[PDB]
Amino acid sequence: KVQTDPPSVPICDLYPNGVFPKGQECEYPEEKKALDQASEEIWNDFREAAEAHRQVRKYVMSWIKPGMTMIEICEKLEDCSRKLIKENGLNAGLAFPTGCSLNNCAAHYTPNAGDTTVLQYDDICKIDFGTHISGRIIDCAFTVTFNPKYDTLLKAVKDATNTGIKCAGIDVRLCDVGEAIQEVMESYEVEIDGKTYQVKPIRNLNGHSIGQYRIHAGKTVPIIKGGEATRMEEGEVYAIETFGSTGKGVVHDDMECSHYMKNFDVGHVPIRLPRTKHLLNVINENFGTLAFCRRWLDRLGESKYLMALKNLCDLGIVDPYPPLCDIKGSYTAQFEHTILLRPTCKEVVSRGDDY
Ligand SMILES: Cc1cccc(-c2c[nH]nn2)c1
Ligand SMILES: [Co+2]
Ligand SMILES: [Co+2]
Repeated sequence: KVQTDPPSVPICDLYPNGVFPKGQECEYPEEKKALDQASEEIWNDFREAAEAHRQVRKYVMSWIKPGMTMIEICEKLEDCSRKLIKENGLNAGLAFPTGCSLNNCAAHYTPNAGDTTVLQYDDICKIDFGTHISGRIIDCAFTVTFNPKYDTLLKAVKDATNTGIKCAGIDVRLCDVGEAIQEVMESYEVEIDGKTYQVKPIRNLNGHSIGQYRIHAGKTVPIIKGGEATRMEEGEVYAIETFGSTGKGVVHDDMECSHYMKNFDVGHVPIRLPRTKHLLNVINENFGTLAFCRRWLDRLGESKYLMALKNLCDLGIVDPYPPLCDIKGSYTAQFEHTILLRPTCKEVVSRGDDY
């Protein structure tokens, strides 16, 4: 059919043949084609997830306004996301919680139950959310502002991210991507409220390889010089994301934790403790190795689960991912796209008309 104003028509119902739009195809900076065609169903899954992502974010940009609580923004975004991705257990759904980190906080912040935070006119909000089909995760994010005073900061980071995307490729050394991203990032200077800053990358934050049902596969893409010389390989999927800040350029754990994720390497652990055993079963059935938040547990009817959750974390079965913020008073911005290192080319599968 044809998608409605407020999204409601699943992406699979808009492409009856099962073939989904490709993202932007670029050349790296027959045989290799047969190989590409061999994993076509995989690429296709990534695309379906991206189309869901592109329509969801365009919807968000249409109504996100200061005055709304952070919980309303996330629940409205997630509702639409579940609809378009046509959530089906672990076969299709949300890959991780809706990040909406504010101001000096760069990532991993999503409201828990009872959070009364309200989006403000001067807020710099990072919307980071993902969708997946068969575990093929699409990690893509953008920054939201209402005050044009951040325009230059946003452009700086957007330009740095697209620079990282362009420098990415097969045999490209990872430290060369980080060196490039920083050089562009620091080529920007901004003025916010009578003070000037040279945008700086958040050195302890970075891009990452993506694996099936594993948001952070194992390889990291730095956004500053001095990284590993490890190379990007053929067929890998990468999340290219950069963060710009007017602070120290370093983030630290802060505020209450809302993000949690099962340790991908841990195996079966028999638990006799009633509540802890139940919570783990719920995580395995609903999220598997995909990240989740406390709101997604409340949603499923769970209550009195914090202690059980803490046990799982203490056991090393679940890992907490608290908000990562720069110093108080600073501003941070982010832009992220997922790219596929296909044999015949480089596809920025999450690319949209928006960014
Ligand atoms: C490990 C972990 C937990 C929660 C969210 C992310 C994330 C979001 N965008 N990129 N990475 C990663
Ligand atoms: Co992300
Ligand atoms: Co990411």
